Amino acid sequence: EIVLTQSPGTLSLSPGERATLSCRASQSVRSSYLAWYQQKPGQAPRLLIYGASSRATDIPDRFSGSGSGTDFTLTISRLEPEDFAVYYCQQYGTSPAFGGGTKV
Amino acid sequence: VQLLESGGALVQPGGSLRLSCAASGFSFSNYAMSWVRQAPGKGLEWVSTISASGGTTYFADSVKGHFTISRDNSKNTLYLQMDSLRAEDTAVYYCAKDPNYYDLSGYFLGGYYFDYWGQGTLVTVSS
Amino acid sequence: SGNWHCDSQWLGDRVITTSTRTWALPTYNNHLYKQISNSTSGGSSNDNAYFGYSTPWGYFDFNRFHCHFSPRDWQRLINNNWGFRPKRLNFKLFNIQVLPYVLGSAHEGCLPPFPADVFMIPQYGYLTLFQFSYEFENVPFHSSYAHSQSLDRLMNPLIDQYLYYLSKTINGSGQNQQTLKFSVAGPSNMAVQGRNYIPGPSYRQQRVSTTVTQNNNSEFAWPGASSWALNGRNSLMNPGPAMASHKEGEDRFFPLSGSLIFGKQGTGRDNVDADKVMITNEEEIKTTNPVATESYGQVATNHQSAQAQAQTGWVQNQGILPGMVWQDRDVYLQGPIWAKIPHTDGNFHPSPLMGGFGMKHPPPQILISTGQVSVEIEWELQKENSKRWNPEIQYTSNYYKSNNVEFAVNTEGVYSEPRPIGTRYLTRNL
Amino acid sequence: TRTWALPTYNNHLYKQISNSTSGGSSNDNAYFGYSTPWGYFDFNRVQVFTDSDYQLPYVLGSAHPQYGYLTLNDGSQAVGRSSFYCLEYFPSQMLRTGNNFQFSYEFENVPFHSYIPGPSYRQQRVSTTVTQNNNSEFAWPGASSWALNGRNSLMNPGPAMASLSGSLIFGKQGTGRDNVDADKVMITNEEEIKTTNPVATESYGQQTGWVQNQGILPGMVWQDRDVYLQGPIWAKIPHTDGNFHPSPLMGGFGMKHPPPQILIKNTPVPADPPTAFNKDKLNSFITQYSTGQVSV
Amino acid sequence: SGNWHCDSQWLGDRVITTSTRTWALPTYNNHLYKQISNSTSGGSSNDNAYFGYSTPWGYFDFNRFHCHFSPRDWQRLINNNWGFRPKRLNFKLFNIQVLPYVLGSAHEGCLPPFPADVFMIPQYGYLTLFQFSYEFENVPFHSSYAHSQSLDRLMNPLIDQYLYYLSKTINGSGQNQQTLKFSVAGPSNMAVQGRNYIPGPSYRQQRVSTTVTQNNNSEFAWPGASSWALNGRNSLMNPGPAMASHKEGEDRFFPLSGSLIFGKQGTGRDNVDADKVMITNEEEIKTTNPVATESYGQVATNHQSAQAQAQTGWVQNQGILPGMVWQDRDVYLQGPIWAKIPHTDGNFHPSPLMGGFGMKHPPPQILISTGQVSVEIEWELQKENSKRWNPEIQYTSNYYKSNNVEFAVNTEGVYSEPRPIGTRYLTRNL
Amino acid sequence: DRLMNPLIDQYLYYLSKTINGSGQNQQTLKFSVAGPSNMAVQGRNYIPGPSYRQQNPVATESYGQQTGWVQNQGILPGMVWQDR
Amino acid sequence: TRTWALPTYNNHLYKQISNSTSGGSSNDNAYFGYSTPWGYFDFNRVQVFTDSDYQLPYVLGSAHPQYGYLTLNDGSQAVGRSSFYCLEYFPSQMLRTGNNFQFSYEFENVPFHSSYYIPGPSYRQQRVSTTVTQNNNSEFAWPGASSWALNGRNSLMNPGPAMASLSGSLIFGKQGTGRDNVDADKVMITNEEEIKTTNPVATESYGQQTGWVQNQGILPGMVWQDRDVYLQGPIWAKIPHTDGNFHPSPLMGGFGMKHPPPQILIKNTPVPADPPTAFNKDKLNSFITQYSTGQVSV
Amino acid sequence: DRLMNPLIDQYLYYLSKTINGSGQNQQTLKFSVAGPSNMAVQGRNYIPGPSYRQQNPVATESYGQVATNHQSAQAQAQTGWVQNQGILPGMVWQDR
Repeated sequence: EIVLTQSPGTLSLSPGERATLSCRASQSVRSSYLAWYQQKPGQAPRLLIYGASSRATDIPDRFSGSGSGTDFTLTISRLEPEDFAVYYCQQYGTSPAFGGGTKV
Repeated sequence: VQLLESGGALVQPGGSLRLSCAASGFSFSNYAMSWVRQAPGKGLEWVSTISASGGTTYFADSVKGHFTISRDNSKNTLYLQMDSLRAEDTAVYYCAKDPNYYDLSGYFLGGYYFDYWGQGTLVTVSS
Repeated sequence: SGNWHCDSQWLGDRVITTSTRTWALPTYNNHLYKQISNSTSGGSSNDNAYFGYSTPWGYFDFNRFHCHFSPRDWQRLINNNWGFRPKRLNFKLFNIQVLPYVLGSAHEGCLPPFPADVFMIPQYGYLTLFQFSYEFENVPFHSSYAHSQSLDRLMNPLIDQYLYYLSKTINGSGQNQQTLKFSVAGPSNMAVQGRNYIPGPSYRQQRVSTTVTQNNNSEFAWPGASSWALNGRNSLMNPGPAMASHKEGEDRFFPLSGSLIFGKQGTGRDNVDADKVMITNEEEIKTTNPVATESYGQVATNHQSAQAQAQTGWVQNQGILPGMVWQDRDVYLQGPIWAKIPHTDGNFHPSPLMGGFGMKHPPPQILISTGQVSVEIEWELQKENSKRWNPEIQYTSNYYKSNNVEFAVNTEGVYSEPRPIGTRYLTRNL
Repeated sequence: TRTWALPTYNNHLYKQISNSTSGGSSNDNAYFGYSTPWGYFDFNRVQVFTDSDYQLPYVLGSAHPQYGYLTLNDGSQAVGRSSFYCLEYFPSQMLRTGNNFQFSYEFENVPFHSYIPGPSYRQQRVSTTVTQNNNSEFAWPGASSWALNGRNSLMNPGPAMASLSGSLIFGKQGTGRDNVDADKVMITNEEEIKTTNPVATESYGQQTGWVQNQGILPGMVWQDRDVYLQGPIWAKIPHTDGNFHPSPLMGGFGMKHPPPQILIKNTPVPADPPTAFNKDKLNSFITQYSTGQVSV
Repeated sequence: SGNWHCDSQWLGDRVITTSTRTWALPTYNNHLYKQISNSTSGGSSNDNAYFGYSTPWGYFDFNRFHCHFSPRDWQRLINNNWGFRPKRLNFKLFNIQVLPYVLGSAHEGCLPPFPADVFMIPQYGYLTLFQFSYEFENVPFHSSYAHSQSLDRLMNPLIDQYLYYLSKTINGSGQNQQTLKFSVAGPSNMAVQGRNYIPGPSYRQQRVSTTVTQNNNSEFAWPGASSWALNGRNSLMNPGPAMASHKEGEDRFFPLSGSLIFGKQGTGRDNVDADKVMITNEEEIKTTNPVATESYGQVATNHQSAQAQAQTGWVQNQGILPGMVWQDRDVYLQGPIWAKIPHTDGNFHPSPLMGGFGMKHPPPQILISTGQVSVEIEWELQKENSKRWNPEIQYTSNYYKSNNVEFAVNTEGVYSEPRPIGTRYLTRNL
Repeated sequence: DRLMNPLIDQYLYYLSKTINGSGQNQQTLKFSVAGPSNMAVQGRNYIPGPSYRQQNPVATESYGQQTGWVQNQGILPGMVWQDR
Repeated sequence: TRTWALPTYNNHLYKQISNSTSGGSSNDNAYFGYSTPWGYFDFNRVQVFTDSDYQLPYVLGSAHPQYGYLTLNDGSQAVGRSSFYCLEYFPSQMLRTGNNFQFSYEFENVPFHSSYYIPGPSYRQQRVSTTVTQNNNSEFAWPGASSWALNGRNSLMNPGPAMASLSGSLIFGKQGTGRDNVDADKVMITNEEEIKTTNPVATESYGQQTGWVQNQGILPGMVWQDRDVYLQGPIWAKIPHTDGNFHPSPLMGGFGMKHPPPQILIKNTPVPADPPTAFNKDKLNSFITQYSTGQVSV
Repeated sequence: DRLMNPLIDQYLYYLSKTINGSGQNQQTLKFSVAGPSNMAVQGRNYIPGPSYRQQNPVATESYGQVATNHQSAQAQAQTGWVQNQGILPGMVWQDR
């Protein structure tokens, strides 16, 4: 199969700061599409990115990601109180799979 | 788009139940549909996907043989039946939607990111 | 020296389509005739060996359908009609500001789908071993309908046949149980009934799963493809005889070469992913045609006897037999219109294999700075008389909100065609 | 000229039918369709209208009364393309006991019924001496077939070849319906045609290999299948982009516009309706059937 | 004495539909006339108070649409045309075997939609304090299209207006900051621009959601419903003025009394669940008509002064103003065709509220064992001329497999219509 | 408003019931056939003319109707009225 | 007669414009639409075609150059009912330097504009005084405004029903007036007071335990006068195509017409630059810069 | 089979590449334009005529190949030689 591993574990946010995060996937045969999800607790999740470099419909320009091959990243700026949460990278090239998640 | 889940109830191990996702706000026959589980101690995990016409259904190895997914286009509802449940199956099961539109012109390329998320029903297997 | 004519006119059983575009013709080969060959490009393989010439001339190409039909006019055509075909052609070249027939090989360089787009005239060439009017020769109506009945189910379900078939060859378990029993063919068993017509021809294809993990872990693109060898070179069979792309209710599989594959807007020339290119499946023809990826049937391979069992082998490719019916391949908004029939002693069912109207005298080549071009084709229509009670399947644009309306420009001004569109929506009896 | 007895069918009602309503069958045997209250006149071996536009499904070329039609299926289920035809929805002439009905029909031009040999699809050989047969069940397993949309269907009678499934078999008078021995049925043989046609059970031709089936080749001449006193006369040609040698494989004359269907039913006359208005349809009818004279 | 006619002819700009049904006429009230009122049935409320007679006479009512159209003929109509209206009428009654105008009230007892059904005649009745032909008086075409623009977006997005609006009434935070500031109405702010025309009238309804948990936990069916009072009797407002059913994106909400609701085949009389009925929406007219559950707008309720702020109030019901434009209510396959305009000294826009054609002289009542009815209406069509580039939304059957075919009969021979079908698919510019 | 046929049912439904009974979380939608038994809730094609209250509709009665009363009504499409 | 200067717009490209393109951020002002390379002539105060079937969106009635139109939207997105019109898909006339173009139009019959039982309708407005101190010291421009809601969006009621003198008047600029936040002496505020006899005052109640009538629809017995026309004001309008309307005369004044004078659409035919000489599939994005000028007499 | 214009690309695609190679579990589908670089794989409207093997296609050559099975994870795509081929719609042939 394909194993996905979130590189950063965690950090906590006070508003105004910004940081980036990534995940590495074993084999990483197809890199065109990967998706990033952000989950608020106690309620259904919501989408962020769709495709290696394409931002979502209701998501602010400051959300971004890039990658190809095994390594992929999620690069976000102007990062505000609502954004301290878990980040999920999905590799759907094969049957869908998630990384463990990175809670920033 | 409104996805609604029914049939999530406590079930003792070795006992089955049938979840149903009643959907509206989209065509629903032209889009593939997936189930994705979240165990309270863990994050999101994908279970199975069914195509818009129902021709193709694939599963995760974790759920293989206990689970089956079917859909009824006429009734606009998505079914997931869980048989011979174990204790490791307890979670909120979310009904998720595929972005890609499906016609008899064209094929099913597979699963993609999950567009929209219903309010997941919560199944607990414990005795 | 000319005006701007773009529209469509729907009158009775005919359609008048008018397309006017802007062209730009560079000087090619710098006013010379150059020789080109595989060796000039390196000639890596035997099958790709070629020889011929390249000429300075350009040509106007309007073979594809979307040139002549707006996406609305195409919908208006396919939902309301059981057939269509061209009648008369009119060409005008104006506002100028300074042979081998290659039009039928599905080449690029035709007028842009969108009238505000300006295009570059292609370079003419061939291989070896102002206004005018045109008249289309008589061709059969393209069949833009899908059969509502299948070839094997034409029977009346309520009544037995008077024919008899052989139901049982033995009494039971033991030695010397041989017997011959004859049941009558009846609705309880419809497989065994005698039939007047049999499904069309087949030349088998290899099925590729769109889910890649189910496919074999090897390179089978060429080694496992269907092919036909001409004069020692093996040519790929593409798209091939018209056959259903998949069985009823199978969306995942497609025949390897057995389809026409269109690229989406902005798609790269080499090694693009499956999402990038639009594959077309001819599944509307399953009712009368064998599936491209399945065998035609079985045949007995021997004479049974006391010590020998009846044996059957598989029939991979089947020719023509008396009593066959079939459907031709469908035509698309992005597909070719006509193809010139190769001049030969004889041919069978000359209709071309990529779709469209085969013609022995197709529209001639126009050989030829910037200017304008206005092409006008007259199309004849065939209305539906169907008595069907329940509503048909229609081509519809999805109502749900999206970032960009389909078949239109984006924010950056690029016209796109989001999906391949077939002509078969309305239905008929078989 | 005959005299017909036509009853009421389905109590003036259209019934969706499927293999599941018939017990479920198997994959090759699956079907979906509708059965109609209307009857029909089949000589191919009160309300009435003929379908001259061929707008209804044509059942008369199946070598088979009640009329019903089959449509597309995935199984015991119907797909979107499947169509439903209401026979009430044509104009029809309603004849009382003294009224007459007649129509004339002009046949379209067709050939009079009569280099390497013609095409072949091999058949298994069966001996009328049961001791020469093999001691196993080879009826279906050893039978030549063709598959359409994933369903197998026996090749019957198939391309014309000179004498298993490749011959017409007629029943003797009062023949039993099921599992009847050979002397109960009349098994025809085509061997008249062995001049221009290959032996049905023999290979077509030919290290080397045996060629079991051969499609059309330029330079073939062949004879069509024989016609019989019991056999069919004509068969409709399926409306399609292409066909080859449209003559039907059971024999007779293939026609793009064959003789039309003639549909007949007893006009429903309701029984005594209730004395207060009920919007539901009336299911209470007077038991009835009709009779008359047929001439062609 | 007659024949059976059940086919339709689509000829040019006209449609000729001919239906024929089998009927049964009993004797009502045993050949008697009888006074009837509520005092017989107990008449608990003055709202239900009625007085009238019941006659042994029957009548034939073909008024609903699905009498004259098949599901395919209805599709063929609504996809291809911007308008229609009836022209002539033909009624025939044959094969016999042994005043107050009530036809405009959407009663049951009309000829069945499926030609193989035998229908029973409704008994004639009224309240108070063989063949013939007919000529429909001239009515405006029904508008079977949905606007491709909205009333407030008619403007050119690229250009400023030459009108000014008052942007600022003060400079900023502080005492004595009053000012008058004027800005150019332009693309950046479209809300404040001046416009020539305003949306149609609104008479407010109450909003109910198909999701029961979002509704209030109290009984408001009759209490919370809009109504109009006449001489001490409160009539529910049904369906009421034509207004959009819901705002864009909210499909679970519908006006309480504001929509036309149909039963599914086999649905009981009283207190059926929401899955048994087919609620209808007027979302097509949202562009020029106010949402039924929203206020029309706001007004000034006072004078502002140094001591008085600007106060506003909501307009729940707005009548006609000069300049308004509105769409009438859509017609459905199951809905009524015509009504009779009440004879009065004056009326405004007589088009009936349940949809269809208002007529001062509608098709006359037919007052009348068993037999045959054959009714024939002629229809006039208004063709679609639009230049729209991208494809339309069309009414379509569903591609997927199912147990039963929609608009057909099941295994027991019951005929049903799965959903209501409107006439508005094609579009026009506002 | 009485123009209906008293003997026949409409094919139109009205919402008759928003709750099963007394209790908590009892919400429901029940629909019934509007017909002779209840003539107030039936669908109608025409409504009375406009009214501006004095201290056809009645002069001292409100035109119609949480809800609130209509103390004046302008013209609406579908109205009929008698002159003076 | 004038002399026109027509530039080349949007690189000869049709382009989707929407709410998010302009920065969005507001739902009431959200829109979705297109901008065209074609220009047009507006007197309501090289290729050419007029729309005599009225098949294009009609922008000449908004009291406003480059031609653009708006279609249906949800948010800034596009519902399937949204239309896209390519103006290249009309037949048009192509004029070289010596060529000319003209057409004649016949106005459909309208009554003469008047220039001179109970009073007519009213929809009340807020009263604003030109003296700043007389007005309340608070931001009441949008909060105190008269609006009508359509599909959840609140548009100002402007100018509104015809009444005698906030938003109920036409406001014109004085020569050299800024585009943003200009003072009160830089704008001309018209008055309709000529009609004050037959019509109610815009800022007043229509009439009347009693209670106030802040808006009154039409009644039998109402007489009213429409809005006067101005030398700087509009002439006509296009009556929207609908099942019904009342008193089609437009609210900004002038002559309402269901088939008003046709739009006149014009553009400069593109001339491509040097082609690459090696055949390419792509469309040509390289255009020789060009612009035109000429004469127009209406 | 050479009737094409050698200077231009088709707008049609073929499946060039099924696996990345030199590894386990490498599987993909890559599509390339059909063009002058590889002319064996282009879609053609007409195919050569019939053949009956001897000891228009060459008389001593097999007409072509077909797929004789369904490939899968455990099954390699198999072919078979067509020794004789009857008429197919679209064939052209020269007589003797």
